[PDB]
Amino acid sequence: METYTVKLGSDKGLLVFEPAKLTIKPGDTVEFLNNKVPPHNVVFDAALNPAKSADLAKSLSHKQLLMSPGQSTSTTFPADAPAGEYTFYCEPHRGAGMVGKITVAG
Ligand SMILES: [Cu+2]
Repeated sequence: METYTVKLGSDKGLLVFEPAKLTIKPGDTVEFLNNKVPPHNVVFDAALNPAKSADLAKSLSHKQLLMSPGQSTSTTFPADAPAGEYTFYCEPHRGAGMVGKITVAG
C-alpha cells in the first residue's frame, strides 16, 4: 500500500493539482496537501468514476475548503475500488482549470 501526495496549488503558484494525474492501486492513499494560492477543496465527480456512483465519489471527497496553511487531507481508496478513471476537481478553481484524474489499476 502506497501513499501519493498531490499538492493543492503547484509550487509555482498555478491553480492546479500537482501532479494532476496519478495511477494507483485500490487500497492506496492520496494525500491532498494545501500548498499555494487558496482556497482549495477536493471533490470527486459523481458520474465520472467507474461505478458512476455518487456515494463512492462522496466517500473519496473533501468538500470543506482547506483553510490552514499546509493543511492535509487524505483519501484512502477502498480495497474494492473499481478499476478506472476518477475525475476530481477543486470547486473554487474548477473554472480556472483545477481538475485532476486518478486512475485505479492493478
Ligand atoms: Cu483550488
